[PDB]
Amino acid sequence: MSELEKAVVALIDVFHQYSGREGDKHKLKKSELKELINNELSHFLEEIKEQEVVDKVMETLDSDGDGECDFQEFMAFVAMITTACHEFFE
Amino acid sequence: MSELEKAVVALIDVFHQYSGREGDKHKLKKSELKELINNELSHFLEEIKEQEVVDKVMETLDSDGDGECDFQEFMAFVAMITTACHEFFE
Ligand SMILES: *[C@H]1c2c(ccc3c2OCO3)-c2ccc3cc4c(cc3c2N1C)OCO4
Ligand SMILES: *[C@H]1c2c(ccc3c2OCO3)-c2ccc3cc4c(cc3c2N1C)OCO4
Ligand SMILES: [Ca+2]
Ligand SMILES: [Ca+2]
Ligand SMILES: [Ca+2]
Ligand SMILES: [Ca+2]
Repeated sequence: MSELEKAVVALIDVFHQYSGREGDKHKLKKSELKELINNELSHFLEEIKEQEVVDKVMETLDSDGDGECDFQEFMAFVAMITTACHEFFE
Repeated sequence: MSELEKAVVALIDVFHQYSGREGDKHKLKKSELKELINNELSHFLEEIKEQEVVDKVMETLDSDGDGECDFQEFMAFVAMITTACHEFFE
């Protein structure tokens, strides 16, 4: 497999490390999204310590309105937190 | 860095390896998208040998209608072609 295919499989793996913990095993509820951001995105985002901050993050990404982050919405979230990076690649 | 972060950076890096070849350096035109799929996604997708297949993939990815695949749209494309994987992580 290519570097790209290995990165995609790695992305899916970590998403499931969090979505599979509670309730719907294929979506992140707020407590799972909080842990993923704090444990795994520490270079891209500030640690979340307040409930109101997690609420807003979820509200900003939850495009279909079900209260949870599915894989499609997570992938869009990954794109949003990378916006500043592209200029450095060009 | 975390496994997720390394994977995200790898995804951005391969996108730009193709998007930076011609024209808009931050989007994939049809030629760049075909090249990326054929060279980097050969486990997830069949080799593209027909113009109709390229046209259809671009049409399906291109949510803003500019004829090119930007990074957000690429993240959505990655999520689409990996749907069969998820059941292996629960
Ligand atoms: C984006 C970026 C990265 C890490 C953390 C971040 C952001 O935006 C805010 O939080 C990141 C990681 C790695 C690279 C590697 C290379 C880039 C840009 C990167 C970023 N950008 C700065 O350009 C070439 O290699
Ligand atoms: C997703 C899958 C893989 C290769 C080609 C594919 C798909 O779906 C459409 O075409 C793939 C590669 C690697 C892994 C690794 C592990 C998974 C699932 C994978 C897949 N699925 C089947 O679960 C645990 O590790
Ligand atoms: Ca869950
Ligand atoms: Ca949702
Ligand atoms: Ca281009
Ligand atoms: Ca587009």
